[PDB]
Amino acid sequence: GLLNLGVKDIGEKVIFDGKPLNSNSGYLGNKLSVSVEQVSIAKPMSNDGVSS
Amino acid sequence: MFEVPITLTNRKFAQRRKLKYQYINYISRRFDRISKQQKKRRRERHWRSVSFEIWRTVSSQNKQPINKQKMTYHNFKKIEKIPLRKMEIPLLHCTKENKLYFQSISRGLEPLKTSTSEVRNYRTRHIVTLTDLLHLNVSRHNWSLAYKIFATLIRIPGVQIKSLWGIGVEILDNLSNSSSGLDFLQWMCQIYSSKSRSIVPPFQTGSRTHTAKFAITYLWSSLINCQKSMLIDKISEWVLTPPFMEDAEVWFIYASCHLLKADINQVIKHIHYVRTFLKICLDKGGFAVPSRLIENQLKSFES
Repeated sequence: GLLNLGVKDIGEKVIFDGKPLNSNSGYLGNKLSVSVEQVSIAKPMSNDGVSS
Repeated sequence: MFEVPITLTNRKFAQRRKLKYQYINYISRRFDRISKQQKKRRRERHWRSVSFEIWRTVSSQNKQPINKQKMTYHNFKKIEKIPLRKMEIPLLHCTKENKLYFQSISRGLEPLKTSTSEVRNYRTRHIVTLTDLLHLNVSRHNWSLAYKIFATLIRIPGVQIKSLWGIGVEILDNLSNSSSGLDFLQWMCQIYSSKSRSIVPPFQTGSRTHTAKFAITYLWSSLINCQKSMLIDKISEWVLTPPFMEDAEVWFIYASCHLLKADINQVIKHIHYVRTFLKICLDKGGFAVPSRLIENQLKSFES
C-alpha cells in the first residue's frame, strides 16, 4: 500500500539528549531515533461508551 | 474441592495480605540494609517480573552464577528481630484470628484452611455444590444434566464467566437444541474485546494484551469449521482486521487460512500469501518445526 510505502520514505527523526557521558568531547549524548513502521486503517467501528 | 468461579471474597483476607506484605517489606528492607495500604502491597508485589508445536520455554545458558551461604541462625534472627516488632504495632489492630495467622505464617507454618474453606454460608455452600455437580457431570459425559447445571449456575448473580470452556466443550458435545460452540466462542470474543488488580486472567482477560481463551479458540475452531468443508476468506478478512498484530500465533492462523484456501494464478497468490505470513510470524512466537514442512507442502502445491 501507498501509505506503508509513504511512511517508509519519511524515515527517522533524530534528536540528541546531549549528555556528556564524562569522557570539548565530540560525544553528543544518546541518539533518539523516531520513525514510524507501518500504517493501518481500521474499518469504521462503534465501541459502546467505555469498557471496550 | 475445586476452584470457585466467583470473585473470592470481601472479608479479612485483605487485612491478612496487609500484615503479610507489610512484614515482607520490613524484612526485605532490613535485608538489603545488611547486604549494603493497598498501595504498599502494590509496590511490594510489583517490583518483580509479573516434532510438535511447542511454545518452547526459555532454557538455561546465559543465566547466572553461584551463591554461598548468606544466612546463619544468629544472623537470620538479626534481620528477623526488629521488623517482627513493628509488626507488633498494627497486629494490635487486626483481629485475633489474623494475629495468629500472621504469627504462624511468620513462624513459617502454612495454613491448612483455604480462603474457600473458611468463607462460610447458606448461599455460597450451595453454589459450591452446584459448580461441583457441573464439573462432575462434565467429567462424566453427562452433557444433559451438565447443561442444566451450567444454566442454573450462570443464572446466579455471583458467577463470573470464568467457566466458559464449561460451555465451549459442553454445548459442543450438545448438538441437540441450542446455538452453540462457535456461537459462544465468537460471542465471548465480540463482548470481551474492548473497554466497553487481582481476581483474574490467563483464561479470561481484557484488551491491550493477549487473551488466550475466546480469541484463539474461535480463531482455530472456525478453521475447523472449514475442515468441515473438504468461509475461509471471511475468517481471514476478520482475522484480517488486526491489530493487536503482535498475536504471532494469529499470524500462523492467517497462514493456515491461506494453506486451506490453497487446498490458477489466484492459487499462486494464495501460496505467495502463506509464504508471507509464516515469516511475518517469524515475528517471534515459535511454531511449525521446519517451516520446510509447511514449504514441502507448499511445493506439493507448487506442482
